[PDB]
Amino acid sequence: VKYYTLEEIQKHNNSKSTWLILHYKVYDLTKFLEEHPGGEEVLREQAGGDATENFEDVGHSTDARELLKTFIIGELHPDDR
Ligand code: HEM
Ligand SMILES: [Cu+2]
Repeated sequence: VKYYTLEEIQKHNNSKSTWLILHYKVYDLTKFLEEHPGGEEVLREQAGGDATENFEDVGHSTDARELLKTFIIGELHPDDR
């Protein structure tokens, strides 16, 4: 496992680097921003933070969750969970 602090994840909130936390897992979605069927805006608003509630609320297919696995870079540090 690779752990990332909330302090570190929060720096990745822009077009050069966008990270997202979903259910304690950290994803680098920089290359996915323009490819997202739900638009760049919803991802840009949540960039550098936890979006678990937002992701589950709209509903996402198993296909969306399998695609999500390809962007995983680590997990949120246990002290920030
Ligand atoms: C901030 C987090 C996210 C929000 C709020 C969000 C929101 C949405 C919305 C509104 C749609 C439109 C379909 C609908 O009306 O239900 C959608 C579709 C989709 N999203 Fe996201 N999404 C998020 C993150 C992601 C991520 C991280 C991925 C994958 C890497 C992803 C992949 C998709 C795909 C593939 C679809 C097409 C419909 C489906 O397969 O379920 N989304 N998203
Ligand atoms: Cu989960």
